Amino acid sequence: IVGNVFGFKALRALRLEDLRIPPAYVKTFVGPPHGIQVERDKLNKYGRGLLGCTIKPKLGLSAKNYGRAVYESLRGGLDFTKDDENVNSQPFMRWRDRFLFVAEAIYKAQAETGEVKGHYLNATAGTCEEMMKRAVCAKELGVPIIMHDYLTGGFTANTSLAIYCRDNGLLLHIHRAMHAVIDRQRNHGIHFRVLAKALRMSGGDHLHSGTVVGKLEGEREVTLGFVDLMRDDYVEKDRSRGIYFTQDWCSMPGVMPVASGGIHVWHMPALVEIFGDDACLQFGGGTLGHPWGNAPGAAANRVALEACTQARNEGRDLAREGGDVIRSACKWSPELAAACEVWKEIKFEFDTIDKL
Amino acid sequence: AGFKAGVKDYRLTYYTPDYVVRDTDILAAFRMTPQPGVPPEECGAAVAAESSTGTWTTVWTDGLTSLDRYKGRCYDIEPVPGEDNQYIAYVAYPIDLFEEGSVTNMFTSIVGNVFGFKALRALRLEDLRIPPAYVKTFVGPPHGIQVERDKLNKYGRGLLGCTIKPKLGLSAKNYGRAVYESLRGGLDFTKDDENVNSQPFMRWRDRFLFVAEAIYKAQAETGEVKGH
Amino acid sequence: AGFKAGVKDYRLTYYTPDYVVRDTDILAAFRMTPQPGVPPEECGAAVAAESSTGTWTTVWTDGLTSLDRYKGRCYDIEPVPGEDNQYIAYVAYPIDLFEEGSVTNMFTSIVGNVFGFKALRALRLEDLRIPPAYVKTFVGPPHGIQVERDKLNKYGRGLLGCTIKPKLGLSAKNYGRAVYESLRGGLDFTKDDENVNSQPFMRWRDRFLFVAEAIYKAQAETGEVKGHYLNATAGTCEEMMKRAVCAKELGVPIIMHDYLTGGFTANTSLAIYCRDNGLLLHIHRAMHAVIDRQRNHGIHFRVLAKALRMSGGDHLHSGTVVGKLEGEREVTLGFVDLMRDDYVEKDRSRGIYFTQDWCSMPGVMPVASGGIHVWHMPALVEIFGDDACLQFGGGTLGHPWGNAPGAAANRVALEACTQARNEGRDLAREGGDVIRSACKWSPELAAACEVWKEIKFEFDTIDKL
Amino acid sequence: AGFKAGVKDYRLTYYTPDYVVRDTDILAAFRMTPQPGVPPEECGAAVAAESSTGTWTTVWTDGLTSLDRYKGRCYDIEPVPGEDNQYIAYVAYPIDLFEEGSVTNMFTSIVGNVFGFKALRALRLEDLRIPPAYVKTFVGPPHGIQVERDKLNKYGRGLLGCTIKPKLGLSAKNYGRAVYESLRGGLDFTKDDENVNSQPFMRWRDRFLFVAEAIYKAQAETGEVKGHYLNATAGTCEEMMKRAVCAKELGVPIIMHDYLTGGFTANTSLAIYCRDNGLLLHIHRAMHAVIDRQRNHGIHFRVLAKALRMSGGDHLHSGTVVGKLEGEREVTLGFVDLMRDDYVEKDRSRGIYFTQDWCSMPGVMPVASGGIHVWHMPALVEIFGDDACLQFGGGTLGHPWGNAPGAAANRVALEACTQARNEGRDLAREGGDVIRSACKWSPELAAACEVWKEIKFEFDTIDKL
Amino acid sequence: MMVWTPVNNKMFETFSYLPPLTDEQIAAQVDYIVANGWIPCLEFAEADKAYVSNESAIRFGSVSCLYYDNRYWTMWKLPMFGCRDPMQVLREIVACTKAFPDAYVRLVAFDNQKQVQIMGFLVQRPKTARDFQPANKRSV
Amino acid sequence: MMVWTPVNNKMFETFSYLPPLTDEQIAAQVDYIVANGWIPCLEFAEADKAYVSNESAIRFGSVSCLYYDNRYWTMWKLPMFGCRDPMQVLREIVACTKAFPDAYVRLVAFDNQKQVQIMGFLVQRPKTARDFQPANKRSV
Ligand SMILES: O=C(O)[C@@](O)(COP(=O)(O)O)[C@H](O)[C@H](O)COP(=O)(O)O
Ligand SMILES: O=C(O)[C@@](O)(COP(=O)(O)O)[C@H](O)[C@H](O)COP(=O)(O)O
Ligand SMILES: O=C(O)[C@@](O)(COP(=O)(O)O)[C@H](O)[C@H](O)COP(=O)(O)O
Ligand SMILES: [Mg+2]
Ligand SMILES: [Mg+2]
Ligand SMILES: [Mg+2]
Ligand SMILES: [Mg+2]
Repeated sequence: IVGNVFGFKALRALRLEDLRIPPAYVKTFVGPPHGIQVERDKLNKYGRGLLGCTIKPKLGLSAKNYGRAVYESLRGGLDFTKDDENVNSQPFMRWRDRFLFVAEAIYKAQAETGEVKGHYLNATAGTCEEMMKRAVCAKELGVPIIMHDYLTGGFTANTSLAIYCRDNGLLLHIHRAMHAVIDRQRNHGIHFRVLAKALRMSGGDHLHSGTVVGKLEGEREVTLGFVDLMRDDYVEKDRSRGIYFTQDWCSMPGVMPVASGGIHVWHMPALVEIFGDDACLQFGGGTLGHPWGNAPGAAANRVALEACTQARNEGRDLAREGGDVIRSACKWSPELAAACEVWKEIKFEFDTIDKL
Repeated sequence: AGFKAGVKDYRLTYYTPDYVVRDTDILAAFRMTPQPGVPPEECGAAVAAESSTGTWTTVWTDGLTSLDRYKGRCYDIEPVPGEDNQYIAYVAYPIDLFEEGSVTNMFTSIVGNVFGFKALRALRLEDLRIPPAYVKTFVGPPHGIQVERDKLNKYGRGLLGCTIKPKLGLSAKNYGRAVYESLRGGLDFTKDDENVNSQPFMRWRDRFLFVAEAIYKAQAETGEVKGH
Repeated sequence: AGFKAGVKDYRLTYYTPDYVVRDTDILAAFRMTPQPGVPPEECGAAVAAESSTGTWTTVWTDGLTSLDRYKGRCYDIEPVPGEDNQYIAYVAYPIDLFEEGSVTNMFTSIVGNVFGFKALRALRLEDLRIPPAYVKTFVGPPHGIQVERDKLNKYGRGLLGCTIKPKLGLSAKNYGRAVYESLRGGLDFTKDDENVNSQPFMRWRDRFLFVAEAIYKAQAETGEVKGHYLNATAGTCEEMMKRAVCAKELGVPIIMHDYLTGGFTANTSLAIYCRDNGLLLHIHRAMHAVIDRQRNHGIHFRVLAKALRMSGGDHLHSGTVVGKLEGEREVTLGFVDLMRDDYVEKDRSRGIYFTQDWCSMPGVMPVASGGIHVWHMPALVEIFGDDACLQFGGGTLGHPWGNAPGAAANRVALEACTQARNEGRDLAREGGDVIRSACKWSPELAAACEVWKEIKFEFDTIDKL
Repeated sequence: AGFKAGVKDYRLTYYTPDYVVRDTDILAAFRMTPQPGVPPEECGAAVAAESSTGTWTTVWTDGLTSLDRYKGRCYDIEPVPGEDNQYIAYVAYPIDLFEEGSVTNMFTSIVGNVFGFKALRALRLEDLRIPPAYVKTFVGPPHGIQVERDKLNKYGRGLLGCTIKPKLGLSAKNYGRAVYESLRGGLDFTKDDENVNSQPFMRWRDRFLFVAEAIYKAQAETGEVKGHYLNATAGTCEEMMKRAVCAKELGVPIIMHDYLTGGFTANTSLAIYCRDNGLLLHIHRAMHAVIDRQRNHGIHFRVLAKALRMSGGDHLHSGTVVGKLEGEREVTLGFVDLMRDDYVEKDRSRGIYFTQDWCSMPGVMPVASGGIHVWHMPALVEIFGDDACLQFGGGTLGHPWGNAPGAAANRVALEACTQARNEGRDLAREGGDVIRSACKWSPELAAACEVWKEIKFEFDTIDKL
Repeated sequence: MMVWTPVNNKMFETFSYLPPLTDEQIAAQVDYIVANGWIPCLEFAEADKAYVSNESAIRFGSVSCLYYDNRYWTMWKLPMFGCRDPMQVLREIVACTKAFPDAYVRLVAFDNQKQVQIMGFLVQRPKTARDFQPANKRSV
Repeated sequence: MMVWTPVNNKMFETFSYLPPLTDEQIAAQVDYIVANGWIPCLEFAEADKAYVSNESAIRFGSVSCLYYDNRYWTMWKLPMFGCRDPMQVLREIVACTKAFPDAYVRLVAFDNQKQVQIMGFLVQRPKTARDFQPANKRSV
């Protein structure tokens, strides 16, 4: 479908907007290792969005300090932390050292809180053999979850890893590194909804969906459309959301959307409103940037999320009463108050490139 | 120099116009189109930060390590002639940032996230300087031009190939039939079309076998080494 | 320029005094003693030729390739002050000459044949400049100083080790008995002696199991992480691996390898295995002094140390300066830096002929071992700092009260000196006082001080600068 | 006797001049240079202690075992004629001390630490008596001289080889080209240069393939069995094996290993692989002269040769006596016997300190290589006899007419000399005449004799008896 | 700066980071279950079976990934299929806590279309529990 | 001959074989941190989390090498980046020990060039600890 046609001299630009994957083809795919339902059930987590966090700085931390940051974030109330997409294995931190220290951190946080914890260990590597070695180590440490950059690693490697995860009970978090090289421009490339469909077929329990409100581009209506395509069994043709075709997934598990990138406590109401409970909300700088360290940073995000969840369950409209809910929770939680004070004026409002 | 929470400009840490690039640094040249009211210096610094060590707000963990050692650096910004709002931003990445022998990792850092930033309208990676010290960590091409010519015993002219058509729809026997007839005429190579893998109309192992027969028949006929 | 058969001077092709070295070249510094009537230039050129591309007579096959691109180059010759017939010849080898990741190959070119040449009387490799571009082709040490400290949860002081004695003759049970008693007194590590492998009096697997029991008992008793360097050194790679596999399956922290007697090929293999399975690898330098003792001939230890760093090892023996085995102070401080640091500047007064850039390859922990006891503690802490392992074999198992008090004595002495340095006391000068203050305070230390008070190792240094 | 802490003289336990050596003991002959004011007895005792069971202070653990049973014993000390401060110290090691089948372990004990002792100025291991009871624990060489000749179907003359040149820089195709042209002229073997492994200019698998093509073409053309020592020397055991595996799968006769730069552990693994798969194994002694060149310090090559025989090799380089690399005649004849024969008598005039009984372990084929040409042929046949391989790298690839005539010249010279010896001619005195008679008859030989006529390698010998 | 305490600060998943739910707030969550047509259910566990643990993994090979003991609690009666009365749920909380006054008790609800628990929160902990902090003592 | 006791003689890494540190001796160690420009930091742990242990390994295959639980302790606030005042460190010790009087507390320092903890020692043990000996009762 996208092999040669984009390079033709006879056309100036070409963009693949949508694919209709028929049930007869969908059935030939193993698909995601577990999917939203199974994931919640294995983690024993229900009734709210999941909270994650990318360790920072992106690169440069040692394995021990990596685990240190992981422990302090997890114990504060985050469900997950993660390797940054470009954290693989490097001179400053080798992968196996990281895996071990992170395992220590996962198990310490879990015993401390009484809640199941995990950290997306990056299996992304130069070769399939390296990727698999990393997956094998995670399996042998008994940890819940690993990650893969499916576009920079590639679909062939990704499908392999997804099948391995299925066969050994590992959750697989997908990072979409490189997507915006392909999907940013309206006139040329492949729209993310297609890259998202591809991933669902290839295999992933989580896939990054954008935030709409954070540092990276994502138009609201278009995002709501492909989130449905990632999560639901059946999505009707709907041109106002960029859905060109009715899509029948014929019982293939849904992929958990991950909202990540320049979000903080004030964005929590908008985030819960866009995604609902079936999503993962990730705060890298929004946790490691807290004035009191990772644990209070995590507690602030956990409190914000739960406050908004409670409010929505009580019939409050998060689109309008969002600010009030956060402020009420501020006056009550000092961790949250500190977070709200630091990021109060911070917004990401620019003109949208990828329009309908 | 303590920990100070909050957002600050990327340029404060990531724009270093006086930096003297190292011989082991990976260098990138980005064609950069920033949003209105975003200075080129801040846009280049954002690209440098979010493809190396930095995020959108200050993190305390920076102090545990040495940002000076690991940070990507926007070290030069070039205006594009004929363009009001286009720049070439040069970024330097220390060799420590990369996994040895992994194109995947290099791509993940350099082109991973930065293309989707709200603060830019468009971004294009134009070139990379891969330093010898990084090149040496790769196995690289299985054989390359010299070895290939030596193994095929072919010198003094371009090689000739040919893609079997129609792209899809042909049976393995007919694929082998077309391969034989093309090779025996003087072509050194034929090839599967890029989308010919294994499909209901032709399974791969069937094709490989019939093609093998075609290769060996053409080779015996012409007395020249043949491949597909 | 055609093919002309016959013999001609090496210097015509291989002596290039105007050559500007490249940042990717491997550089060698040879201490060269030519035969009478052999010019230094021709001798250096011969060493360059026969360790790179050339042989004794012109060959036609040169024309098929580009000698310019591949030839080793003697680019500088330095007279040695105080010597009538000794020169430092500098040779530059293009990076293309070497197999990526292979210390074996590097040694095979640079030190393979040239030392046996009739045209020279003696030859010594003093130093090597391993360029970053070549360093990056090596997996290197499994963990290195930082990671090791992090995994063991040990900071702020030198590590303490101990070689079980007698070298040979102990049964596996008694080995474990000696190990338990030494670890429980305050030592972080004990070790197999370099020649303890598998023998009629003690088979390796029996030892590994009893030692594991000893490690875990001492650890439970003290609440400090403990280890014992189990020797994987064996007759074949298969045996070596079997032993590493068993350690892995016992969950113990650390193994050891004699990298020169086992060899670079075996050692790299073991380092890679240790990387993939999270074992610390302690490197014993058994045999080094056969190679590195004499000033006129051989390979200096700093090169053997560089070679090990590339091949892989978390620990490497460095010498003691003050113990039973030779090691001159300034030379030792020089190669300790080369073992540990990321970047070491040219420094001829410490034997460092070239600036060495390690391009982030992990540092190797120096191990000071051989004939040391409690009175050496101040000097040892002063020479090495905290990033070292200090080993007392006889200095532990020779204590009048047994291994546990022996260990406590060494641990007290180490911690006393460390505390004293941290407070601003000069260990070079106040060393005896620090030990004496600790003596009046710790009876275990007192007993050690009394027994070894008069014991010194002061002999004329053979390997001089 | 109870446990008494503290330092005492080594000689009290480890100098035993009345000891009667056992037929299972490993014996060692050390050339010993003690520091001023260290008695020879105490110095020889230190060597014996620190290479067996003892350390620098008394340890209590001795009492748990039997020092009498395990201790190494200095049992004789011999003055060196012409030397004020040099001794031969004889040490006896009980067989219990050694791991069966492991040269690595033997080397670790005997040469591990003692060479670095402050109490001595220099030390050299001259010889080892390997008892039959220990010899039998080693798999040994994969085939040996008898079996090799039988598999190659070659009898009644020395074997002829040739190292491809330039050392480095040739492509895989040109490598095979050079190999084909050399083999087809009458050489039995060609070889990778010792430092030819796998490199940017030529990857190993490409070379193996082209060389195989060259071996099979030359064999088909001449009707004689042909081989090329493909180098399996590598950075890791895994890489070494992959190279061995490829050769096996190509059906070629012979591979090679650099046993000192690769290491004994790797070498033994490869030798066992070659045994199990029927590959001949050529051993290159790269690095040996770093260890064995100097009279006062190191390990003499005869020990390195014994070690190789135990570890495993079908070929081992022995020196040429007459070529570019050092090798004194009488000493060479001595270790050649030690490599080849079943039983060698004590003979001090040839450097043989001990009667050596090899108990039927196969003999290793000596390889004379390095700066030799057609005029050396008589002297070479005279020194080595038929059971040797003679190698001409430069002497083949340096011929004015190319590799084939170069090989034909060497083959003619060898066969002329072999014929002459068989006829009763004295090669020591009639050597030049035999070559000249063959010159006037063979134009390929004549061209070779013309080019190298005046070329000799005559320098003062460093390693003397 | 305030420090999040690691000592006796165990949590209980959804809503445990908020101030303890009032009867009015519990009632509002129950209304949310009914309004959406979800199936209310009660589950309970003794103290020792309350928190996730690893004891069964002693019987495993390398297959402990996402296995934990104590995820399953004991069902109180049956899920209240077709329940359209919030008071009915509240009375079941009273009955369940009366029968097991020393147990952890949680209210859950199921969606049968997705076939998954769609909400849940703790409604009782034993009064002897000493492994948790009040909201204002969670940081020091 | 005196015998090193195996009973209730647990140690605590660096400096635990010396007599307990006086306030003057702690102060000199803090001066050493400052003089060298290292980053001071406090860590703490309750009694059950103080010593290295193995419990997690139940979940492992054959990968327990150099894995121990309880190496990580809980961070007190944040590492004192840019701190050049010894009094500031000493006040944080008082603050930390006041908030957690029943915890083990150790002072550590980080070097950011090497990226490793460069020093560390125990500053407080709970007064209920029975698993340690005074210096003069370590041998009998
Ligand atoms: O590298 C980063 O910037 C992040 O770790 C976020 O960090 P912060 O939480 O500190 O912003 C994520 O990978 C991006 O969200 C990826 O973008 P997307 O989800 O759009 O694919
Ligand atoms: O066998 C020995 O003598 C030792 O165990 C030390 O024992 P003691 O502690 O009882 O002296 C060491 O292996 C040597 O230090 C090696 O020398 P080096 O470190 O110089 O390589
Ligand atoms: O590299 C070389 O110099 C050789 O190939 C000889 O080349 P030429 O035939 O062209 O001289 C051999 O490796 C040496 O003989 C090794 O020395 P030794 O056998 O003494 O170990
Ligand atoms: Mg990221
Ligand atoms: Mg095509
Ligand atoms: Mg030893
Ligand atoms: Mg050679």
